[PDB]
Amino acid sequence: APKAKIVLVGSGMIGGVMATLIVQKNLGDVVLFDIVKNMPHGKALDTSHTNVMAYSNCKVSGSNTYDDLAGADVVIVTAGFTKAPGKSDKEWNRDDLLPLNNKIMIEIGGHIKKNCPNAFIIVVTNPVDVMVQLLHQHSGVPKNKIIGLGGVLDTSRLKYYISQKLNVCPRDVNAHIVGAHGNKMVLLKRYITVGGIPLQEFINNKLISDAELEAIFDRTVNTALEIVNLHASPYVAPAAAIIEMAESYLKDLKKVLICSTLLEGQYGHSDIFGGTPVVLGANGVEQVIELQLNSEEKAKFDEAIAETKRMKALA
Amino acid sequence: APKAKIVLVGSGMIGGVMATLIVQKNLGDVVLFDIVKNMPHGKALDTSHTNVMAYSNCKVSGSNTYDDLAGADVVIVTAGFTKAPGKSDKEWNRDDLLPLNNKIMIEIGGHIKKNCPNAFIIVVTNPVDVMVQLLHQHSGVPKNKIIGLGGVLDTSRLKYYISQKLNVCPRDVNAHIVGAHGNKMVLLKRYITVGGIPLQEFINNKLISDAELEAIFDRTVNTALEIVNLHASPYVAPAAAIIEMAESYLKDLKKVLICSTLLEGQYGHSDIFGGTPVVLGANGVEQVIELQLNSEEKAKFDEAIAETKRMKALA
Amino acid sequence: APKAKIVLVGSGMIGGVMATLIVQKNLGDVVLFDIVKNMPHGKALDTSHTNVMAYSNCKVSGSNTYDDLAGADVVIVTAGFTKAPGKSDKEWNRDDLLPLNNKIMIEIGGHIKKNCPNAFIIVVTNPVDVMVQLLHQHSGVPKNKIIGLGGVLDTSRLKYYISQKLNVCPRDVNAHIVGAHGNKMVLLKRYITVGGIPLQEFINNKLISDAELEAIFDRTVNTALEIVNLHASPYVAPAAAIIEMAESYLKDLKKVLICSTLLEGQYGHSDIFGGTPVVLGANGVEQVIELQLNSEEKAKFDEAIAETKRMKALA
Amino acid sequence: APKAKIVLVGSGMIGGVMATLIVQKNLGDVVLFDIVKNMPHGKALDTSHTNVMAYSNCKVSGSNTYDDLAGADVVIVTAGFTKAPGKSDKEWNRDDLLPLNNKIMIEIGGHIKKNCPNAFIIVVTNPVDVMVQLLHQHSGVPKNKIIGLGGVLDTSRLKYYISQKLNVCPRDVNAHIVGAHGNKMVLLKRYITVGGIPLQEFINNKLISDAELEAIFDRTVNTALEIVNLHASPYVAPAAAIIEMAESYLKDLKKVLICSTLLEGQYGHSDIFGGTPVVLGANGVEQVIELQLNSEEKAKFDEAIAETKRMKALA
Ligand SMILES: NC(=O)C1=CN([C@@H]2O[C@H](COP(=O)(O)OP(=O)(O)OC[C@H]3O[C@@H](n4cnc5c(N)ncnc54)[C@H](O)[C@@H]3O)[C@@H](O)[C@H]2O)C=CC1
Ligand SMILES: NC(=O)C1=CN([C@@H]2O[C@H](COP(=O)(O)OP(=O)(O)OC[C@H]3O[C@@H](n4cnc5c(N)ncnc54)[C@H](O)[C@@H]3O)[C@@H](O)[C@H]2O)C=CC1
Ligand SMILES: NC(=O)C1=CN([C@@H]2O[C@H](COP(=O)(O)OP(=O)(O)OC[C@H]3O[C@@H](n4cnc5c(N)ncnc54)[C@H](O)[C@@H]3O)[C@@H](O)[C@H]2O)C=CC1
Ligand SMILES: NC(=O)C1=CN([C@@H]2O[C@H](COP(=O)(O)OP(=O)(O)OC[C@H]3O[C@@H](n4cnc5c(N)ncnc54)[C@H](O)[C@@H]3O)[C@@H](O)[C@H]2O)C=CC1
Ligand SMILES: O=C(O)c1conc1O
Ligand SMILES: O=C(O)c1conc1O
Ligand SMILES: O=C(O)c1conc1O
Ligand SMILES: O=C(O)c1conc1O
Repeated sequence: APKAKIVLVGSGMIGGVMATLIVQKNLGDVVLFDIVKNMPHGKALDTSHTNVMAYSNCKVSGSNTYDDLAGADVVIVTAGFTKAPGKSDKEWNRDDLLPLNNKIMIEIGGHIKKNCPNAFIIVVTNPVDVMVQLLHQHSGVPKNKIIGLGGVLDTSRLKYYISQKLNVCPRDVNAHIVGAHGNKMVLLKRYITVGGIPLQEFINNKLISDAELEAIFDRTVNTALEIVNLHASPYVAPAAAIIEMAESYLKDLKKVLICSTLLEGQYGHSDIFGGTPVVLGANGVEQVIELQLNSEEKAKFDEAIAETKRMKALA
Repeated sequence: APKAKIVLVGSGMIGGVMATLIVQKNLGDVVLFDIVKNMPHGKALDTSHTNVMAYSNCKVSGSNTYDDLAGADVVIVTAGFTKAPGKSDKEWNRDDLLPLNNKIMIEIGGHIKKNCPNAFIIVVTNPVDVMVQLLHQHSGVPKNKIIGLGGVLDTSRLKYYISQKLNVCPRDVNAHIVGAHGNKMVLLKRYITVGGIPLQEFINNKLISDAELEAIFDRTVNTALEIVNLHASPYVAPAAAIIEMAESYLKDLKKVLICSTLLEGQYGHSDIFGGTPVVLGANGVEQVIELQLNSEEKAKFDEAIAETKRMKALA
Repeated sequence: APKAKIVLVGSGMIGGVMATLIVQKNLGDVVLFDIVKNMPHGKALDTSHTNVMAYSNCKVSGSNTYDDLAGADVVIVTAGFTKAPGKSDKEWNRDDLLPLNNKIMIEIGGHIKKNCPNAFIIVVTNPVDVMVQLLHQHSGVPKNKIIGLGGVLDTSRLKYYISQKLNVCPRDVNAHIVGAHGNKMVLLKRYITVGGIPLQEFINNKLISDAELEAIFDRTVNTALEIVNLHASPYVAPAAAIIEMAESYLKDLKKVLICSTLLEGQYGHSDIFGGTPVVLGANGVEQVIELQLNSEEKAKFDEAIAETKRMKALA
Repeated sequence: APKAKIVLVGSGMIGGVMATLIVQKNLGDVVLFDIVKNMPHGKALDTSHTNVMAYSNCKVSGSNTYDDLAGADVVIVTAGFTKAPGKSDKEWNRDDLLPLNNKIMIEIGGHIKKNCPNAFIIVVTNPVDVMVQLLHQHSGVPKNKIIGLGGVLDTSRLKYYISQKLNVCPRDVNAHIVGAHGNKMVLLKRYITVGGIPLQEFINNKLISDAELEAIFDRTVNTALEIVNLHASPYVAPAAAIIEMAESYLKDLKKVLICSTLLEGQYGHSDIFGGTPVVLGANGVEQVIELQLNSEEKAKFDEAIAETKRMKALA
């Protein structure tokens, strides 16, 4: 009334799961855009039939034309590469995707500016904290209308691994990972809760040890690598994390979700994007929340921002 | 496969909303039992038609016969009175319901013992922390198979009021109220979080003040009174809280939910029921969680248990 | 984005269930309006707390002021009486509600015209086929923006009773009841299907007999009477039927649902409202579907319209 | 209570979407089994993290060991090949998959018989009407405990294409395709309804023509080919169709769904599996529904069964 229009700029693995979940949730009409001929039309057709099983009514259409961005309410950008040519799975690193994806953001930004300047934008392409700011600058959208994927996905892993050890519902574990999405991500032990209760209480009771937590932290940071080596660059959880973000915006839920956003003095940083809890609703990024970090935690945050800055320079 | 059987012992205001929500969620077959002739059959019939609108397949039937408890998987007890004869709305107090509801629990316990000794039991009738233990003793069920409603409902109010002030999604506020359901309920300021973040951070930032919180605490304790005076003994939120508990059991969610349970040394107390976080799954009460309270917080907990003990003596 | 505003003009039994279901489905902000002081504020408060259990974010507020209609996207009218003073339960008839509810529609129509002329309106108050046209004329809204409750509720009963006999999922039975909501409702045996298959096939196979169907038809027509005598004027299924209608409009589902709508030559009738399948989406009543009735079926339809005309004259 | 165990025998494209949808719906614990080393463990890990976003609690684990079938409640078989080596996309035919998949069913049947003889089985591998009977014979399960995918998927396409032309909710179109899943599938024009109304009424009103329907029928039969040529052997709708079937069994919905089942005289056929409407609930295939086909329709059904028989002979 009237349905939102959601344009998926990139119709690969993450794009396909996102289209599926949108139909399941009846969130809006979908366009699967890509540079590859024919493929998005085929995925769209397959996905469109699920409206019957789902009791939904969302159109799903394919596109090879940039001007189909016209009228978009939400734009989700996964366009680019997942690995660098020559690299083995063992040496997979998000940093190596910098030279491959830079110009793709510039091109997409020009089309957004021309076709849908009032859309809400979610950037996924890696390295995400660099790419999101590049797209912000080239699309011209307000700072409250663009974010990057990172923390919702990283914390889903940390939350899940802890919930399995303690035998509680996964969503009952809450946790914060900040700064950047990548190997310098900052995992904040002090801000973990289980059922709203400080995790330290469960450590005091010998229900989970400090050593067990250290191993879970290392597993969290290396999850994408672990999967890439067993199967492929992950796509199912990434997709689910992006849809939780888009849903909060579309339905005005005002959920607190950790995403990459423009910093204007928080943590001592300006003129750069970084991961922090934000509130997402009808007005986009409605609130940027600054965690009251200690000096040891701030020092790790600074390390993460330094890495985004280094790659920003090379783009 | 095969559907669970859920017997609502009491088919009044809370019973009706529970039957409605069960059909909405397709949770199982429902029996609305009551001593009043004809009424439960009428409510059951009305409710049964919603299977069509809901795409569900749950039977809903009325009953005036105790032996329909046979085969029950979950039994939810709301039977009793909501106010004491002679009392004005202004002097409404849960304690005054003690003489009115005592024998009703004994009678129901004998029927459970005979008809469905392996069922999971949820007690609602007031004063709840007294009635639940009375039913435990007369039904003979194991301590992991019976709980009382309190904390899920009380914290929903505290969580909601804070979420409105801060403009975030209601379920993003987490909070703990313990000891007993009633005027001595213990509201734990130290264990409030917003998006997993300590509420004290939002107080430090002047987003919510200490004085505003004190007013919200008083409102929480007096909510039932506030509504009773405007309309009636509350029924919609109570119903929703009970169904969240029953759902966690039926689907093995393992949610951490604050409920009245048998204490065996936690907080220094034994041989009595009191409100504390528990884990609810396929095996019933799978874990009893003891909050590591300070001495000031323990002193308030002791006051709440003393009140349950006082009424236990008068029953 | 931004949430719809849904004003419930009337906060009694049906109003309360509607507010509950809206929060469960996260459909929009709710206003419970009524002439009774204090009561809607109490129901609103109780209902608002369920946002926590439901993972929703819908405001629920009470009102005793007509100008709170300002900005409404959907208006649902249940205001009026459910029984006539002096009548016994046994002699309960919707026709007797004509003198009691006539002026209430005129008053509400003037407030809609002034405050929210672009809202979508659903009328429930009895006798519904008369009241809906009265409100259409006094509110000034376009014919595609107002409908009355009838067929979704009446067919839910017929569909349910047949599904129980044949042991299939309730929503798998489809059926049509047309003309008017009341004792002259027209039940169309020829248009019943089970799993998309003509019901006559199941009759040929002795899975259900013609005599069994006649008894089910009589039960359908007399359901409200059956419940009224056991309990009260029904409210849970009515509420669920209204929300299915409002949901189809809000989410642009384009469901085919039988409702009371302005006839402009269909079935040979003009200048009156009557029950027929319609398509509900973003544009309101998007299509009015005319069943290709035979002469025997048309004769019954004519009887139903004659009754609406008779009462229209007495209003 | 306790959760169902669902073993996906085959962890390729359809297996991955099924695991995702199971977690979304909280249907049960999942095992992704496959002969490929490492891959199912990687997909399982990725998928497991979505429990957080979904508010679910389903384990998802990978397997390369047949004995992990032990304790299975539902077994879903997609193991095999999707295309024949040497064939171009243009000459893709399900019949060519007969020599490639025959022994795989025999092997899996022996493991089911040994490990989970009381499980409910859904067969997907092509040619499906042949493979399902082969697995029935080698697994030893009762005829009410095994079915094949076909009609739910084929009719989703027909239902969807018609709903787009008429502009109504997709699930409001009902339709029957029977006999076999493949190029001889039987599309029954006489059994199409829209909102429970005979499609012929919409043809009489010039809302859709006979010629338009012929083109939609041809598109339905050739959909898999259309997609295969644009992208790949379809996987998203197939997955959704299988989960609707498994869900009806697990939750005792008793939905009428068209599937491949053992015929014992229906349509004049015995000792073979073929597509027809069935009722799926707690007891498996609870009812086999025989459509009262005319002689022209029966002649097409006979053509479809002849093809299954021909390939059965070559296996
Ligand atoms: N930020 C995060 O937490 C995560 C980020 N990522 C990143 O997301 C991206 C997508 O991953 P997948 O979907 O698995 O990759 P994928 O390779 O399956 O899909 C990417 C698609 O982009 C298309 N493409 C290239 N240029 C385009 C253009 N100009 N316009 C539209 N489409 C274009 C390609 O043809 C391809 O279909 C990668 O860069 C990955 O590193 C992935 C997971 C998580
Ligand atoms: N524990 C908690 O957080 C809360 C507890 N309560 C308590 O729940 C109870 C129910 O409240 P409502 O449903 O609003 O009251 P209600 O008065 O509308 O319904 C109670 C029903 O119990 C029936 N009943 C009496 N004896 C019975 C018996 N032997 N077997 C079966 N039914 C019997 C009555 O006829 C009546 O229909 C009250 O005691 C209330 O104080 C209410 C809200 C919250
Ligand atoms: N069309 C249908 O298929 C059905 C129609 N109905 C009709 O719906 C109506 C409502 O039924 P219930 O909710 O059970 O009745 P109810 O009596 O519980 O509630 C009606 C409310 O309207 C209020 N009211 C009176 N004048 C008003 C005004 N000017 N503005 C706002 N509120 C006003 C009353 O104070 C009362 O709270 C009845 O007329 C009933 O006959 C009921 C069921 C089905
Ligand atoms: N019945 C129907 O309506 C439809 C049937 N189909 C059929 O479903 C099958 C699966 O299709 P997709 O998932 O797209 O194919 P896919 O090729 O992506 O996956 C099949 C998987 O089976 C595995 N496999 C081989 N032998 C196995 C064994 N002994 N045990 C366990 N796994 C084994 C392979 O390694 C592969 O991962 C195909 O035969 C296809 O033709 C596909 C769609 C619809
Ligand atoms: O973290 C992940 O899962 C990722 C997969 O591809 N790029 C990533 O960053
Ligand atoms: O807290 C409430 O809402 C209650 C209503 O009736 N008894 C109660 O305890
Ligand atoms: O049909 C029903 O259920 C009704 C209840 O109150 N008025 C009605 O028409
Ligand atoms: O019908 C389809 O979609 C199919 C895909 O792979 N085999 C099939 O039969």
